[PDB]
Amino acid sequence: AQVINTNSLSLLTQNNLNKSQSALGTAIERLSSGLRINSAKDDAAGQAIANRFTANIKGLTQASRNANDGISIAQTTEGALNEINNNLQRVRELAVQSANSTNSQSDLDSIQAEITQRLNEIDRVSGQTQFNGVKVLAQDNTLTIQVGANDGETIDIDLKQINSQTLGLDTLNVQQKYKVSDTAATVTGYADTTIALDNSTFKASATGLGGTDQKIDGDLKFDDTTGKYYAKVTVTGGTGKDGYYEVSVDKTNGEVTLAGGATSPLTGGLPATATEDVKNVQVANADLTEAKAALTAAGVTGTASVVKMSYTDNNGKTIDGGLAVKVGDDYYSATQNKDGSISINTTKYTADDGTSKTALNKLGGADGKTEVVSIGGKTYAASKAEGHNFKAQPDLAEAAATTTENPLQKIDAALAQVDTLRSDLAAVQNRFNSAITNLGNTVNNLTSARSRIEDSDYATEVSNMSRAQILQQAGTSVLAQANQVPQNVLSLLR
Repeated sequence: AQVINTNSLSLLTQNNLNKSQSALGTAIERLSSGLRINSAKDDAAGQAIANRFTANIKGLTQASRNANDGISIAQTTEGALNEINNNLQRVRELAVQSANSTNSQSDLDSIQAEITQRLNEIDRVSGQTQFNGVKVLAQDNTLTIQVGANDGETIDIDLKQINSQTLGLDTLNVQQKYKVSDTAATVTGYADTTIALDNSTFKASATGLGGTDQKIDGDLKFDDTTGKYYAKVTVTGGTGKDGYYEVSVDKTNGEVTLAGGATSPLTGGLPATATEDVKNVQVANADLTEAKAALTAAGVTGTASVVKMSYTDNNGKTIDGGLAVKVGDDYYSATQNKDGSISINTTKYTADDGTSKTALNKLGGADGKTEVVSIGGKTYAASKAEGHNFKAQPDLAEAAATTTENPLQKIDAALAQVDTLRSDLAAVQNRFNSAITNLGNTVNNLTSARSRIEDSDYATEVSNMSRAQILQQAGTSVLAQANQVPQNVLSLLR
């Protein structure tokens, strides 16, 4: 007998209902996550896009940061410029004062001194102000700021290299040259050189003394008044050949030799003046060993001379200066060393076309005493060439020579350039904000849009699921009782 199936059949619909009980399960699943490709969202692709739109907002939060960064850049750059503008504005005033014939050259030099700091600070700002590494004022560059979610939908900012060169104010000078004069400065002193002394040759010429051995004891006494060399000679066996004798020095190598061939010792022995116990040869600084050597290096043909400088101004006042190695007409800024030697001053910059080089420092410039230096084919100033790596920062301008014509005109021009650029940066701040208000406006709708699509239980929805839980709960519960009955009835056959 198979009653099992007949009843089971009836129980099978019950099971179908258990499948409906299973629906409740899927329903419970719903309440967990939300919308899925299970039965609710067939258009997975559509919603995939939605998630992606949210994702786009994710990229847009980051874009908000980016654009923000852009804005920060605008304010930082515009900020840097505010400083430059102030500086320039300061210049204008100086330019106005310069046009007053009452101001002496000196006064003009003071004005210029300020103007120089001005231009210098400017340059400092130019290649030193930055934002996250990027030197904002260092070069022209159109920063494309990504604000859209697609190619082409961007907002670009404009960066421009501002500096005394581009601004064409690098050579803004309002000085007037002085009248240079010179006086022959006969410096009095001696300096030791590296020339070694070869005392071995002495006995070779001192044979004129006789005995067994003629040798100098210790060191030779240089005489700083006649350049003569003297020495103590202990001639063994030389009746009365003991004392001091004069010795010749072969300047070319140091060989020392019996001077004048004196047979008898000097009346007095050693002249007091001969105090310099030398180990190496003394040189008459007057010959400018060093000075001339350097000049030769540079290809200077003109003979050199030591002169003291004197500058005259429009009011007959004459101010004295340092030492200067005159060559025909050119004046080099030299200095006297500790012992008396005279050495030319040098710049000591860094590279011109590779390798480290050094040039001498001449006197000149817009005033007449500015230290100018010749590097390559340009004449720079001592200061500006000082440790300036020409390989990293090539393009530079030469020293100011003449008065700038139409100062005020050029000055305004420079500022015109500044503001015209500034307006852009600023403009972008508002375009950026617009984009923010644009996207921002969309964001609110978007969140909503997708929220109306994605299924979730808050108020209107939850109610349906709550009732569903208890309802269904009674489904399984009640069906359990309704199920007990049939299973019992079956075995009533008595």
